[PDB]
Amino acid sequence: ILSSIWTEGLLMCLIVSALLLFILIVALSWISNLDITYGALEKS
Amino acid sequence: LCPVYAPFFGAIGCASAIIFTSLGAAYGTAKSGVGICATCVLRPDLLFKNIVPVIMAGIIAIYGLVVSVLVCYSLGQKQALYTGFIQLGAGLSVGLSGLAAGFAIGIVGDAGVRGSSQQPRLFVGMILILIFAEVLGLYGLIVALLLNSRATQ
Amino acid sequence: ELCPVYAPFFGAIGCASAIIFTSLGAAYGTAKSGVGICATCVLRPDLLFKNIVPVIMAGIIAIYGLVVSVLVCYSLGQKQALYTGFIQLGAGLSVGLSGLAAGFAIGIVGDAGVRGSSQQPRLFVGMILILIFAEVLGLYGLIVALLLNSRATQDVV
Amino acid sequence: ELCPVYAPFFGAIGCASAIIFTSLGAAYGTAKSGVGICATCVLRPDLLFKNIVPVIMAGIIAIYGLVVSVLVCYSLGQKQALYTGFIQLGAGLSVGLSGLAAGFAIGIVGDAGVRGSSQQPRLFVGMILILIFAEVLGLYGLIVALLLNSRATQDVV
Amino acid sequence: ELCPVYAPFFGAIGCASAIIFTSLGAAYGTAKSGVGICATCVLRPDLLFKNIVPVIMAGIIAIYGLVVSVLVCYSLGQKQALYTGFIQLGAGLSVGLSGLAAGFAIGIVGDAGVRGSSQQPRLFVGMILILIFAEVLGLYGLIVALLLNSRATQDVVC
Amino acid sequence: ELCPVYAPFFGAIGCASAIIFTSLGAAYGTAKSGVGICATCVLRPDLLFKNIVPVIMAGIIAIYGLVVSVLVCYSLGQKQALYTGFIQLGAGLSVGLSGLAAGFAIGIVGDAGVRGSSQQPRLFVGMILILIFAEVLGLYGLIVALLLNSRATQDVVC
Amino acid sequence: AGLATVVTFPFMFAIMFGDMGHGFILFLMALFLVLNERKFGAMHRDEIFDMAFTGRYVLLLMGAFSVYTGLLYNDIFSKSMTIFKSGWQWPSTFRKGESIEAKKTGVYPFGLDFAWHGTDNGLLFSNSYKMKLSILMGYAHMTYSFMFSYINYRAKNSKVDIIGNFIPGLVFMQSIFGYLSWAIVYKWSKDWIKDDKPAPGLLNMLINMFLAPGTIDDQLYSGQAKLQVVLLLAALVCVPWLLLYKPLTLRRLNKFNFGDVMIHQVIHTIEFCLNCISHTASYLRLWALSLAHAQLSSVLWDMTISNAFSSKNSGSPLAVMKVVFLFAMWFVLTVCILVFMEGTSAMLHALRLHWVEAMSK
Amino acid sequence: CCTVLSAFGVVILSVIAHLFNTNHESFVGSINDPEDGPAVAHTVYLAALVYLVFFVFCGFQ
Amino acid sequence: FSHFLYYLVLIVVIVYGLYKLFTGHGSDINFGKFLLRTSPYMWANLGIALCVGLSVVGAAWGIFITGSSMIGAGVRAPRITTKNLISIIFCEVVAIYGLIIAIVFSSKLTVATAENMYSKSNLYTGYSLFWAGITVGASNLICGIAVGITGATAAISDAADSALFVKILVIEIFGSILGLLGLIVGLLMAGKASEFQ
Amino acid sequence: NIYAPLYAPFFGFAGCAAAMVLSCLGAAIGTAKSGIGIAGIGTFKPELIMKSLIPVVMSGILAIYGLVVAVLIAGNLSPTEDYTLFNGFMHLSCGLCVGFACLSSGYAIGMVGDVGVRKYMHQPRLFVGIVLILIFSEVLGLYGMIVALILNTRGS
Amino acid sequence: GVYFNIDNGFIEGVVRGYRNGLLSNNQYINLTQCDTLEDLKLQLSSTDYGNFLSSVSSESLTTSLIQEYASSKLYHEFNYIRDQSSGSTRKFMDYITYGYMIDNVALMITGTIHDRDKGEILQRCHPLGWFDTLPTLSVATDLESLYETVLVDTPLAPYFKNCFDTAEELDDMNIEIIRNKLYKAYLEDFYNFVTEEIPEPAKECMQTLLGFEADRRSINIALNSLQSSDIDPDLKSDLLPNIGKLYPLATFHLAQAQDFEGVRAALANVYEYRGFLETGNLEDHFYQLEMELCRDAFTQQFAISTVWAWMKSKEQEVRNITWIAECIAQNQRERINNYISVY
Repeated sequence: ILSSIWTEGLLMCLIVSALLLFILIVALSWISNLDITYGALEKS
Repeated sequence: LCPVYAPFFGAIGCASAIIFTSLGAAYGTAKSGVGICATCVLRPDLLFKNIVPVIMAGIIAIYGLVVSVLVCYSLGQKQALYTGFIQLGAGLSVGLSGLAAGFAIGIVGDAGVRGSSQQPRLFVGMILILIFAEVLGLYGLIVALLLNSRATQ
Repeated sequence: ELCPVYAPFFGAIGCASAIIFTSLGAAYGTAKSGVGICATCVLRPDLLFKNIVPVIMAGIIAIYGLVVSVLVCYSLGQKQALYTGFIQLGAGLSVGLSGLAAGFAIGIVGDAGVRGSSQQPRLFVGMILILIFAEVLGLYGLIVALLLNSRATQDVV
Repeated sequence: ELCPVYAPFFGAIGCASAIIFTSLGAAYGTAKSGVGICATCVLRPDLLFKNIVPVIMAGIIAIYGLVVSVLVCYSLGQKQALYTGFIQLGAGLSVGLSGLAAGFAIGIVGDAGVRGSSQQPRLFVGMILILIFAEVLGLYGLIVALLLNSRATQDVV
Repeated sequence: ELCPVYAPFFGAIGCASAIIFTSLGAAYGTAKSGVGICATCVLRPDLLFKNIVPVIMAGIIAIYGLVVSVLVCYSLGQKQALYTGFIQLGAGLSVGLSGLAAGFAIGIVGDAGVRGSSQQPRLFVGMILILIFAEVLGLYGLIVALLLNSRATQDVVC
Repeated sequence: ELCPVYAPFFGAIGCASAIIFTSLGAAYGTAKSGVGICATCVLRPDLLFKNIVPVIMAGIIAIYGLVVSVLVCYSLGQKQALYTGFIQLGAGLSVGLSGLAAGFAIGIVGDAGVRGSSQQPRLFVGMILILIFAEVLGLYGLIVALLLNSRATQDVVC
Repeated sequence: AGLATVVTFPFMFAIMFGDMGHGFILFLMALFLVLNERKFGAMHRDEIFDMAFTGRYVLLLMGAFSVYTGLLYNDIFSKSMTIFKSGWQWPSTFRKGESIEAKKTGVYPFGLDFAWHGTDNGLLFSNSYKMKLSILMGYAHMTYSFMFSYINYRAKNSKVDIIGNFIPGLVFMQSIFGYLSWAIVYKWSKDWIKDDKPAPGLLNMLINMFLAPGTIDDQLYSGQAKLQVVLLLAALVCVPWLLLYKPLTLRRLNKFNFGDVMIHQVIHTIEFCLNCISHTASYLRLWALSLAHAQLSSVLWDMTISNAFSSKNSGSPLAVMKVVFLFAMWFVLTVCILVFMEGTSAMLHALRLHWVEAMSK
Repeated sequence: CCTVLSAFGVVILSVIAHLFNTNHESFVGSINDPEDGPAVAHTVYLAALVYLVFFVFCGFQ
Repeated sequence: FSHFLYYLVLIVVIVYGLYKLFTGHGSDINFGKFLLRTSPYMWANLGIALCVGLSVVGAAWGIFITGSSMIGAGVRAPRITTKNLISIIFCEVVAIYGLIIAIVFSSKLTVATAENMYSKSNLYTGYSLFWAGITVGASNLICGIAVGITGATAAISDAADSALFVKILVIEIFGSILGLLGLIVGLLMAGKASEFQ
Repeated sequence: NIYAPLYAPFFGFAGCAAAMVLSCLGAAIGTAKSGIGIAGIGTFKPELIMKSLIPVVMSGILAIYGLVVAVLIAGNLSPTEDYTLFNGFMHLSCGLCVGFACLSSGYAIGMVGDVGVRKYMHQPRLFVGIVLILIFSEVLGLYGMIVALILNTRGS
Repeated sequence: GVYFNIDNGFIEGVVRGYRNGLLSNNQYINLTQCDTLEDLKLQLSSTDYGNFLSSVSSESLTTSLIQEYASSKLYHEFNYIRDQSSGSTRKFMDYITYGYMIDNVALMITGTIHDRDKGEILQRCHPLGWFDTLPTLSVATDLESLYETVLVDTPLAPYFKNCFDTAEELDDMNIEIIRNKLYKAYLEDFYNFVTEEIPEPAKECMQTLLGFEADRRSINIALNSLQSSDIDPDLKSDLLPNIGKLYPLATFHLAQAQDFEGVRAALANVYEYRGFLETGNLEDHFYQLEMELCRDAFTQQFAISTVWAWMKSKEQEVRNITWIAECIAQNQRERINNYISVY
């Protein structure tokens, strides 16, 4: 057996849910860096 | 052969197929909608022809919705790891593809609707660029709908 | 084995995250597009009651989270299957992390739109049209979570 | 069981860490004070051997590590208790991460005092008076590790 | 048990560290002070072989690392005590991560000293004085590592 | 028990590291100095071949890594001792992470040296001397790894 | 190039947009503009409706071919048509809920067969059919538009351009992908079950034709191993010939920049030999978007009106307002997605298949 | 636009009700399909009449 | 804060490895048994999905890099906006590479019998499809970004002078070698891999 | 066989992927960063562009360096033959010592051959020195390919 | 260059398009062959200036109206590029205009000491350096009541850190000191902004373009202090910026430079500024070196320093057109080819 706590199925759920959470953190850091061009909305 | 943790991957694939696709569609709607709102304060008659990038970003989210619905009709309590990881792959494919296609449509769309108000010949240019970025969601949808057909065989 | 003891953990996280991340999305949509209302209704306050539509369409995302949180909450149990917990985790994340995106889009489009609608009054219809495409993202997440939650306890053992 | 095989690991890490972090603190305290000296006496080079006090007081807190990293080194055996390794690690960290703080304080006060003592001649007494409070930090860490190391092999079995 | 199979790992990464972390401090003391020589001797090139003392004192600590790496290398064996591996790791870290500090100090002091010794020539004897204190920080680590390495295989058994 | 099956992993990554980090340092030393060569030989075309000595000086670092990695490669075996893998890992790190240091030092010294040597012709000898003091770090790493690699397979058994 | 476009652009559209229901809707909303072209001509047209009315005859053909091809498929709002006699019969006596196969009686007369509709492995057969359909129609479109280059070089009276570009292009294209398109038809022609022979894989036949020549694991025809070597040599001899004929015979006729001709012919050779592979795999979007249209029209029907069909509460007001609301929700989703925001994508993909895959030969 | 949707609601639902009435195998022939044909045809034909009411009412607009 | 987590995970890995190694149980951190006992369908499906995902995130990356600068450079010179679309096309072909490799890989994805499930061949064809999906998706990612950068420079040098686009299209050709080389290597890696049996 | 376990092709296909991905990463950095400098001088003296395509060609050779070793690792991998863990570790190392070698060589070519091409529009005598520094920065990947070939022939 | 075109894709390609409208050497020779300001207008109408003087019609056309409208379209192009900017780019565009805000402050508070009317001392102000409380600098005389009333809400407020108001209100001698000290603190802050948040290809070629501004301002302060200033070097060293290539060794010798030779021997030790003070027009030497530093900032592609390198080159273009139109209107043609063209 691989382990009793860190079994064959838990340890490859925590790789899938680490890859997906990595893609999520990257995509949320893309959307967090999204700013509005305010000079093209004002009168000045 | 069909363990107890096997519908985790299918449920998280059904999750990610709409999550990453809606993140990409939200970036493609928001960033290209800033360009619509910035463009149409000095030339407002271009408002309903500049609406194409948010429509294409919505088509991306429809492509993700299709995969999420078609994955959640094949989930069961006692499915194999084969079905689970193939639903996971069908989720990841359309997730990364809709995310990439939505980022590309968002970054091309605001630049296109800004160049279209200065030069009128750039409307056909931005449409022909955004059609290449639209079908990348189709390129993930193909792998998602092919891995869906191999779910229970 | 089919119904373990740690199985309500994923169901409780799915009940929590559906309201947590939609409250984050609705909070960003209220916040970013309410700064624009408070900045552009110091000069033209006559259109204060029509700039409120980004805030309302942001607050619909929290109701999308609330419905799925109640429907996951009334399916939790002590001896539920691990399948039920996985489906409730997926339905919680499918509403939460999609309504977070919808709320980001509503906040960005609303702040960019209520600032440009005071200089050009014809941009309001375009703002509403873009915000409908931004709100159907959270609506699609609601559809995915309802189709999961109908599948949650159907043929469970 | 009381004296395992992996017991000299903590003593060797303590003997290294006693001199490693005091060398880092002394390096910071020498580096910033040397930049302050070499930038303050291109105009008044008569204060060259007068302003050497921050470099000396930063070099003393490395001798503070050199004392305890010899007194820990001469109590390292193959068959030593794990209690001895734990105390030698605590002593090495108590000198090291306190002399690192003392070196940070001496390095900031040193160049802040030698860049200003070229203007006011009686800021030198205040600079020494603040650097004494910055160097008793390393002295306190030395006292803590010398009280630890007098107990690492007192009543061990 | 008392001399396990993984016991030469700590001795090998103590032989390696005593030149790695020493040479990447000697490289800082060479580079950061050499950009201060090459930027100063464009106007005072007669001071070229006098301002190069920070580079020499940064090269001395790499020899301090080399001696300890050779003495840890020639005490490695296939069947050695784990105490010997711990002591050699401690000696390697004591040389490397303190010669890194001595190299940082020589690098920061040396370019500040050679850029200032061309405006005032009476700052060279102050640069040497600060730089001896900056350079003895690696000699202290060499003393600690040699006193460790003399204790490595003294009363080892099994 | 003493020559396990996973034992050539450490020798394999030691043979890899002596190319990886050494070519990374040599690439830094060629790139950052070639920026200065191409930036100063715009108005000083005749000094174009005197300024290659930082780039050649950084290429000798990659030659140092090449020699030690080939000499480790010709001692990897299937039924290899774990001591031998530990020694080859130490000898790979000792060349790689010291040639990276020497490459950092040559890359930061050499561009300032070719920028100052176009302005002052007597700074060239000082540049060459500082580059010798910077290359001797990677030479020290090669000395440590050649003295270390010669001890792999001396008294190995089982 | 807009004189072969007049049929091929609506037809390459219809291969991607294949349905008699959506095709009749698009034909009807095009024929509404064709019959009312006098009232709409003397009218101010905004840009979207000017685009839609300038092409009121591209959409009439795009509907008229979509009805034809969705009668070739059995796809009428993603349903089948039991018009002809089937080539498959199902067994009469079988247990409920078990997996059964059908026995082949004959072949279906016109179009695809309707016993593939509610079928587990029907989608595998539709994948094979539509992939090979896209390969053969892309081959036909490319070898039709490649003859126009020969007609151009013949009208310019340039035999140097013919022998330098057309012939080494023709016997490079036809010796690889003409052979693939022939091999698909020849595998369809043989039975492979009555003969008790293994059916060859055509992907790893073209993989092994370039890697391991002469080694045939599953024999597809007699004399395969020695004819594929001849075709491989005929394809490999035209990589130096198309690159070296024209510059070396323009240089010989000067006894003019030889660097501007040799580099241009190297770029032309690299581009053409790249594009012969890169376009026959790019015509598989005719299968991609057709699969997408068929599966979306299936899973919209199954979510909207498959829920409205129930034999309980027959004649009840709730059970008939259920059908009314679900038909309205189905129809607005078909019109909004599967016509306007799906056929526009099929239109643009049949457009880029002309702009790149056809207007570069 | 309600008259177009109502005309398609007449035509499509009338064809669907006729295909349920005649027990066509693309609508009844599966196990997941409804069992009784004319029971579904009776509630689809009334919806066809409802859309015909909408088509006649919006046809005089 | 991310550097704090990078240091914390490193400290936890070092403390766990040294605790597991000092107590004579250091072979319990067993990466080989982890590779032997995880399901090959994870590696296969993950390789297919990351192939078609990371080809598209490079294709879409290059599309916006040489699309936004094409539209910016086309404001004064609108005679580039159709000719220069081949720079969109060269960074778009790296997605069809990953697509036609993902479908060929998914053809090797059948149901293996449970008695021979963690066999030699079934585990081989999980490893091969995993790394041959990675080496195609990452290569098409990097190729799409490189072709997008060298097309964004070409879209501005085209608007500068018309005779420069022909000279800088060659850099896009040398940049688009890379995705085709990844296309070759990912087919050679899963060339001898059989189906799941 | 205890010397040839069934997880050994993991480290061989990892060697394939590390030999291809990092070498084409180095080749792409080397062609993109240098194409920036080549196109930057597109207006100022356009006649020096076709002469300056050498740091693009020498960057593209770094992908051939990874291609050769990726083919030679993938040719030693078969599900029917025995495959030792020694062979898998050796293929991991020979892909890993060519991937970062070509990555560093591509970073060096990209940083040298755009600054050189960008300063070459002022001084036309730079070109010999530019080509020389590109040769010294391109043999960095040749060293790693030599180590990878010797290591492949040793490990099999 | 991998993350540049997210927010700066459209911005660069239009500025790169604006670069192609820079007049080349042949387009300057075709302007020096003109005989009338009307012929120069019609020659500029074939360039990318086309029909910018269309509302003038040959009668009110002077050589200052050309400098007005040619710079006005520069300012409107800068505002169009700034309106499409967001994030760090928009902040970089604001930091460019801060140096014009400083000049408009120092030009507005000299029009009140001389009691010139407020409506005519504002048409001479710079349009890019506009802040909303710029006309309200005509309310007080001393520095403290102009800071604490007006200049606190301005973004020039962190730059009043060393301006010591000794309750002497204002002459013309200390407004130049306040101007130089505000520009000193501004050059410090904008160099730290470029070093901090601007990415690496647009960092090294912007630190040089900004250190050149600091070196030119240091030489101009240390050389204009000979004739119309009698100040101590300890008070003169607060006016010299410390970011440049010239600071740590040469601005010390420029601080105690009491004579012209104290400047010349100080600038003989620096390598790229030696020979400027020997022969020729010094202002032409600085403008030529400015254009040679702006030319090789267009040669790096994915950089936001192309905006700075564009607007300084376009300002030099407006200066060259103004010099030519001044030569062909006053009938002096002995130095008509004194323009500066690196494009």
